[PDB]
Amino acid sequence: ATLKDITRRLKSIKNIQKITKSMKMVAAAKYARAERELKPARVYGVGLIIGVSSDRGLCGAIHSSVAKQMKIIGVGDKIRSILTFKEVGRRPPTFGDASVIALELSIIFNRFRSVISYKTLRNYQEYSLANIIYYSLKESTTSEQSARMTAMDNASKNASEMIDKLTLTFNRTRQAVITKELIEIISGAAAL
Amino acid sequence: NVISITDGQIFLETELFYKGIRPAINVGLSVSRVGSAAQTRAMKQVAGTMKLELAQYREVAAFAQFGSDLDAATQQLLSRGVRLT
Amino acid sequence: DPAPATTFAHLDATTVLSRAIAELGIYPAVDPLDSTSRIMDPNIVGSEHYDVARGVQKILQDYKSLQDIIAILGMDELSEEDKLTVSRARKIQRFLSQPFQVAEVFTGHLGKLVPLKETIKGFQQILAGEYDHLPEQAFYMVGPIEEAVAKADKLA
Amino acid sequence: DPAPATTFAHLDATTVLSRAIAELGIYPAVDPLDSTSRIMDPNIVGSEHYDVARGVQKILQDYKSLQDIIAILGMDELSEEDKLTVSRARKIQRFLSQPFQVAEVFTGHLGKLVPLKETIKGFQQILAGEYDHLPEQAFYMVGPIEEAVAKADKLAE
Amino acid sequence: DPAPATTFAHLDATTVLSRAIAELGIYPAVDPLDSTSRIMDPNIVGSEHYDVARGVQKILQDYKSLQDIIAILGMDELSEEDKLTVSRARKIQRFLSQPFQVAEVFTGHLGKLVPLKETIKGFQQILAGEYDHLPEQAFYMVGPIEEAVAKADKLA
Repeated sequence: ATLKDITRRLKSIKNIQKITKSMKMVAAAKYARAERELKPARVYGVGLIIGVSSDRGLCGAIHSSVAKQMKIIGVGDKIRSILTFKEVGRRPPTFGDASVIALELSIIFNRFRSVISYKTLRNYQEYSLANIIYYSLKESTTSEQSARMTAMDNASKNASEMIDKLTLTFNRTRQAVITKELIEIISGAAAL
Repeated sequence: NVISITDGQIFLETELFYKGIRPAINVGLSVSRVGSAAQTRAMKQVAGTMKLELAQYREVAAFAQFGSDLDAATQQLLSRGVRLT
Repeated sequence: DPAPATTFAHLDATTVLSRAIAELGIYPAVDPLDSTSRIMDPNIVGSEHYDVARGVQKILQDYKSLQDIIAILGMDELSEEDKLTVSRARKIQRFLSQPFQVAEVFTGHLGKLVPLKETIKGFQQILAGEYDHLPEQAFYMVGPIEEAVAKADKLA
Repeated sequence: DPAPATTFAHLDATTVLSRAIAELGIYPAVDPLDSTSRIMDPNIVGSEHYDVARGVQKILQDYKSLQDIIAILGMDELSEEDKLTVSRARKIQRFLSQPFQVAEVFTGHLGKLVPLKETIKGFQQILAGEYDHLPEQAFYMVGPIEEAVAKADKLAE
Repeated sequence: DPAPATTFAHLDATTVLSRAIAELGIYPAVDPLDSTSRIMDPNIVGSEHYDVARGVQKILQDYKSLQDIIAILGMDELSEEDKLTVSRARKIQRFLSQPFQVAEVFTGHLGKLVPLKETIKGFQQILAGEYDHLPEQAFYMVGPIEEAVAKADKLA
């Protein structure tokens, strides 16, 4: 309720708004490449717990949504810490990445519906195993980068509304300080 | 009062000062209404380019410490911008 | 304002109504954290009443302190323990609403009067986690806890 | 306030104390970004004192400008260099604290007097990365930089 | 603030000159969505004047929505409906520019004073699609729509 406060709060939230908007678009571009890359990887996909998420947060309930269906391999930095591979989600998952994962050896992952929706011989077995690792992996970042895009959209809009509301409060306080300061001067002058 | 009376203002800021921007001139807010009419041709040339490149920098300056996967075009704005600064 | 501020010292109990709470449809619009009473003492009200009251206020204050993060980032960024206090707190908030006989035209619900024992029991049970399965909206505009449970079943 | 505001121009050096800083246990509660001196010039104190002073203030201003953002978006979203200045700034904020002889009744610590050269060197060193491996708390409420290395060992268990 | 607030009670319109628009080279640099009129009402101006202006507004507002989906997916992933409004909107933006007589010295172009019925007609037809075959920069710094035809021929 001080002009001093309000100005600080306003400074941070204007930058948050700017960040979350850039992050929104970074994810929008990554979801773009990921949804198109999902086509030759879904029909391809048609033919111990594995937890598939990633390293990065701020994507709503991606990481916690699999960690709940979890309770043992955890692919993604975030899955090990909330409950085993680092540096995922950031760069799009190659079939090569899926092989690096299977070499170290139910599968739980997020399956992409839309931008807004998601739900949680011995030479032949190795290729069909890596075919699942890859499939879960391609499905996952589509769901993560969609979610992060959406969540960062919401945070940006929420910051924007809070900015509007704090600016209003700022000006109301600003006007009252002038008026109160003046009324003090007048009352003193008048009392003489 | 003095802001409306004058032809322009050089705005200094504490925060620019401690960040190392000395002199601490807010180049986005500062204005001279005379502008170009008071610049030599040689300054006018390069200053015009600097102004634009700094304005375009300011738009993006918060993606600086939160920018891993920015397009090369905007890494260029960031870079030209910190350098001109 | 000088007028209300000076009045506080003259009262044994204060019921502070909030526009913010009213605009959420909580009636009566009592601020649970700004209303106090000189007899809220375990030696006067007994320790069960005292303890449940203090527990409600704690969860509500806990929820209030999480609300900065909720506003920007939303529910999803909270830990599982904080999601729980949020959902219990929101249930408590609604359970504090009540249909008044005098306000039947505005609520569209029949008025309720709740015996003190049923008031203590209801909130004691919510706090203890006995109704984490029921949805929020079931606790809105009811008398005793039984009505919120019946309301829960009706919501199929 | 008219009174303090009118006093500033009568001074050659100012030390500004802050309740927000005292509140944290940082004593003396001096604002490193609102205290100034007429002699804070490289031609007077030398370019080494000056460059360190200005470097300390830069890392504190940068941290100050990060604080509220990471307080919401999280520490993880920072680059491995943005969070380097976060760890360093927090050490520097702690190394500016100091137990006063005259304040023993309040700190429970023996008072320290720190020579200029040692002050400069201490901060030079944290700025240069020399103690990225020590914990934040080791820098809290000590005199010279050796007392912080001492303290770090004492903390280990 | 009392001063602007007291002034606004007397205002029938605003003309908002914008630096963003100026830097895009659209003279005059009037913000076409930010400027308003109280008499922009079918009961005061044409029922045809009103719907052309509302139609211009909606398309310029709709062009703004699509501007996030451009620097992400490129101006090709758009539907045929969505490509059409971009092409028409940009021609409208440029058609809102005007060479002024008062700036014949500094520029070199000849000044234009467009009649009201011709302004209404021009825009009505870019919306209709009666100029979709024409290039985008045919509509820039012209007066009436008749010079959009003359300028599109001189570029062949």
